[PDB]
Amino acid sequence: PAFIVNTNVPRASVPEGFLSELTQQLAQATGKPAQYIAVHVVPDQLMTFSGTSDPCALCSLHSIGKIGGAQNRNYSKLLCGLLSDRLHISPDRVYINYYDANA
Amino acid sequence: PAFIVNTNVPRASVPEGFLSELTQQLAQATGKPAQYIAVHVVPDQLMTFSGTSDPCALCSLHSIGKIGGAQNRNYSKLLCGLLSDRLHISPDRVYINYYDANA
Amino acid sequence: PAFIVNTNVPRASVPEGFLSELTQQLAQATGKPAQYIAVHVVPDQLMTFSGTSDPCALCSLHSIGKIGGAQNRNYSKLLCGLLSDRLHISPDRVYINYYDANA
Repeated sequence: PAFIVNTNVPRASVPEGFLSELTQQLAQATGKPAQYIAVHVVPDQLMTFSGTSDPCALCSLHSIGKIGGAQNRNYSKLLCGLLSDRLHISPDRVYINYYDANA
Repeated sequence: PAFIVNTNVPRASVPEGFLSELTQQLAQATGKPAQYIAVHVVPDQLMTFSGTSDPCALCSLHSIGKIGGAQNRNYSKLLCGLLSDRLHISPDRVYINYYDANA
Repeated sequence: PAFIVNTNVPRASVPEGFLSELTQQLAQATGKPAQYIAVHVVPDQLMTFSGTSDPCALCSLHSIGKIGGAQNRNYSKLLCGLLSDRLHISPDRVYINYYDANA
């Protein structure tokens, strides 16, 4: 699958090893080997979310299958927590859309 | 909903207050409170449109519902006009795709 | 149609004339006049692909029709080869998704 993150936090607030960590995390969460994963992080964006430009993140995960409700819940929790902790965004400001990359 | 704008106009040609204005506009147009809106503007892009790299904009609006034909018309008019006026792009060079964010 | 390319190769590794070339290529491949084509190239991205941050490219082609299997094959070959040659990415590191822009 492919995980895209669009964020208004500065490029310098992104830790060394963040793309590697996130990559390993998705590999754990999805049960897919790192070989089937792509991560794309885009910092320094001009964005408003729920009315303000406080730190936020619009993300999307694209898979070649339909994710189930339990997976959605488990992915969002894991992914929002990772993003809020490492990039310091309030959990309620990280939004994730799931797309059936082949549907 | 979420409105994404990809444009080749420079970051400095984007006015102070543009994200706030656009945000308020979408809130008016859609009847949704600013709380349910996200705007993402990406300037300085390398893009050609109808063959040239004259100023242009590729945008997409993502909603959790199907937009009707009258809404599409009303959204495009309002949104293209706002973008052409504030960012100085010819109206025929602003393209908007509508996605049913949950379909 | 619209062809989007997200790549981790530097902006300076992108040749003068690349957007014009790619544009003409899509016009040839699809049988559509340059007027119906848009190209968007985004370099300098933070991305991992199959586990590493070696040069790669995540792309998507959006059309107002369903592409057939022969077209997919023909588009991928042409497009991956163009991208690998001009931007120096290993062919197995260029991924292209096809979307029915109006479906």
